[PDB]
Amino acid sequence: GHATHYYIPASDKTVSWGFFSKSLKPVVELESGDFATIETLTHHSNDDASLMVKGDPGAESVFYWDSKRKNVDRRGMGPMDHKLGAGGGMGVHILTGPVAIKGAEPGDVLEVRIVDVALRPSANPEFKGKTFGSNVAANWGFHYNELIEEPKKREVVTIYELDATGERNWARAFYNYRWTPQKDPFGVVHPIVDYPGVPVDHSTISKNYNVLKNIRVPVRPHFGTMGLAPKEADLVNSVPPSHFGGNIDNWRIGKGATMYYPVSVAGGLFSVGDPHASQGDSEMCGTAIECSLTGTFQFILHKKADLPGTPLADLQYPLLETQDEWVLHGFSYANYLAELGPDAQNSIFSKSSLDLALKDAFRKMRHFLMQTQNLTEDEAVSLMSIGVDFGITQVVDGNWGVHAVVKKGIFPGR
Amino acid sequence: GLTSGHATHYYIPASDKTVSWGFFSKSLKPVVELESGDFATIETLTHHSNDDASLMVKGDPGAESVFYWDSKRKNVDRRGMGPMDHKLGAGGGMGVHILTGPVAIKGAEPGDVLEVRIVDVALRPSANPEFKGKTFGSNVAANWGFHYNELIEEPKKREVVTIYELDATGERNWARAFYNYRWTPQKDPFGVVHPIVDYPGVPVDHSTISKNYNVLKNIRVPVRPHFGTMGLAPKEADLVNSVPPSHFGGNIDNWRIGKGATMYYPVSVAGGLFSVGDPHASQGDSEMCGTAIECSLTGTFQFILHKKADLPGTPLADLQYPLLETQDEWVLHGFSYANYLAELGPDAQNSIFSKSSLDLALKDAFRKMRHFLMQTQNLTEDEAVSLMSIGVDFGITQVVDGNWGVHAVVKKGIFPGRD
Ligand SMILES: [Cl-]
Ligand SMILES: [Mg+2]
Ligand SMILES: [Mg+2]
Ligand SMILES: [Mg+2]
Ligand SMILES: [Mg+2]
Repeated sequence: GHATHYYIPASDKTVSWGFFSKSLKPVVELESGDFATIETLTHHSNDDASLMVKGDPGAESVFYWDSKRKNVDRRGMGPMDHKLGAGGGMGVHILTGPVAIKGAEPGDVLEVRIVDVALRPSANPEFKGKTFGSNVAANWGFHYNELIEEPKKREVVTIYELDATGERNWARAFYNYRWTPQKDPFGVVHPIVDYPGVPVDHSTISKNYNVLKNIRVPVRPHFGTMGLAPKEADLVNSVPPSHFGGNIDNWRIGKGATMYYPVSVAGGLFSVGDPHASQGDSEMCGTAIECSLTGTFQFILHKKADLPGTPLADLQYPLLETQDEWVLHGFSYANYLAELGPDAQNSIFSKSSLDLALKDAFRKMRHFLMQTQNLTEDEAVSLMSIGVDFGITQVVDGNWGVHAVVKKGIFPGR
Repeated sequence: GLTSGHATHYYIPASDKTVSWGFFSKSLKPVVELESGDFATIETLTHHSNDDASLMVKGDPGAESVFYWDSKRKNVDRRGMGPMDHKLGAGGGMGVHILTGPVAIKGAEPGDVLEVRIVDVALRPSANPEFKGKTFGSNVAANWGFHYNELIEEPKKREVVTIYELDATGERNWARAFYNYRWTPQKDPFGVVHPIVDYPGVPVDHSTISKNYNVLKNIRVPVRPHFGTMGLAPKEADLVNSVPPSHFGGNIDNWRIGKGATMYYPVSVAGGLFSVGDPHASQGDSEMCGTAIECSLTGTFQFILHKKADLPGTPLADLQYPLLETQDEWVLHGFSYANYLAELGPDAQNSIFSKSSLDLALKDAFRKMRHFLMQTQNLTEDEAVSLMSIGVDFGITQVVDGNWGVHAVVKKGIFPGRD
């Protein structure tokens, strides 16, 4: 007959901007086995509204901001009266959701199969068949303290053109510009990119169109931010990833990937956003090609009682599976909210470390190998030195990330 | 000319006459001097061969020459850059790798770049007649490994030797664990007891250890043969510990530095003074436990000299670090300190082991990729910064050699190339 398949469009009614929250009312509640097509929006759409907002009803509904109203006021987990704007930009990602999963209990694991991904086409009739994205070299980027050309303190927006049909499998830089102070419709001036979704006045910037000429950047569409609401606080900054998932910024989290997240609160409360058209391992400059995407997902609940003796045994972190690999996500702190105590959401940005992240990845790969692949500690330690590759996920989200990749094909299986 | 004739191709066998153990040195006399365009086939030996002498030394004349140690003498006494009278043994184990060389390159001057084409690699076959067609390697989970302070099973402080079996013919393209054992204190022929693996090449007495066979059962580990340590003697000091990689190359431990790879190193001493060793059968990105599958290899190489004056407008422009080229990629090597000898001063060879940082290694990789993009691919700083965020992948090379390593990988095919 009929499988259950929800459609969640991106609008001011279906997203939260810059935070996860266990207390948010779900947009929908589905059952294990059900599907959802979920539209997501890049929070960088107002870097060029003509290309990424205007004419797009969903984007317009989220980004609307004039002197007389702002459709989505809170952006981040901070005070409503924050001087930069409600939420303080303490968290910047537009998160479609939450999605509740019937019967999901703390200690369960949720499987999310990413079965398809499509670029959100531009509504601009001049660019039919194209989608645009934005890469911002930002004040929170790992490069920022290292620039050598004057002015050494600068932020730079680079707009990329993508083929929304997927016929062309590479991105083309369209133009770049240095960020100049932008006064928002409520009168707050932003001399750096300190608050998300501010409409840029294109009469106040100077565009350079000849950029990255004839360089063909491979497309790797993925969702930067995807996960389940954590228990430790009612409002959680969307920027740092953790045990619950979130803003992992692993380019591999896209079509054909299956993610597994530990459930920390009843109903699970899944959200997805921060769509990217492509990204490198490190996300050096602070962002990817930030670009709107629609995904189709299947949700499968795994009960705690059924985890032992499977790859999900005692799973406490975000685990990625493809047809041929497992990819494990280490962070500077495995659960930064718990491990850094009450002040975690402030202190994490002062405590970032790749060395800690690799230690964490070591622990997780040891666990995976010991608890799911029948290896002793000594076996796991040897194998991971010779047959696991560890890479840098991102160094720009406060809780930094290292991933560990192992091929399925080497193992005899259970 | 158009007349046929012989090219110059040296053969350097591994022996006590052709290796130095645990150090680079600009003062070492070259074993061979060759010219740009010339070849050498160079045998290398793993410094872990005495983890099982029956498999990796006995009956192998070259290995026997290097590893010989009786109550009265060692054929290769210095192992490391340290004092000849160090308590552990000559050299102090301050550096552990058996390095075949040095090879001098005629006309190489400080400021030049040496290209080294790795054109072929062969496993060094075991001489053990019971294992014809096989080569053995050793992976040691060691005291200097990133895991060592993190172990959860008792005894929590332990080192573990895992011996692997390889097909020397290359027909089978994967490695099989043979056995493992915990390191127990080993008394060397001079009577010095080594409770941890603190000095290289100690003959393990197999009556003092307990072997576990059939470990990692039915796991097929891919083979990725490479040279862990390869590079040029640096100018900054006279004896230099082989463990930390740097500007001159050395102990990079990038699994990609094998057959079909071309390396480029900045020359800092006249003659270049190239050596190669620390052969590996396979390794993962991080070299987590302290070592790879440490396994003897023979390579064939071509040496091509690039004069300082000819570097501009090429990928080698102002090259100051080890650069790897394959058919489809460039791979740049960042380290906690780009030139740790120059940057850390007189105590460098000690302090590097306390100053290790992946954060710093990534900052260095950032600088190096910025330089490559700006100086070789005609990109502005803003263009480079954007591109490396979206189209360069940064990985962890190793975290066990003091000067820790991050590599940046970019695909050649994305670029329009120089017009
Ligand atoms: Cl002829
Ligand atoms: Mg992100
Ligand atoms: Mg993003
Ligand atoms: Mg090495
Ligand atoms: Mg080695």
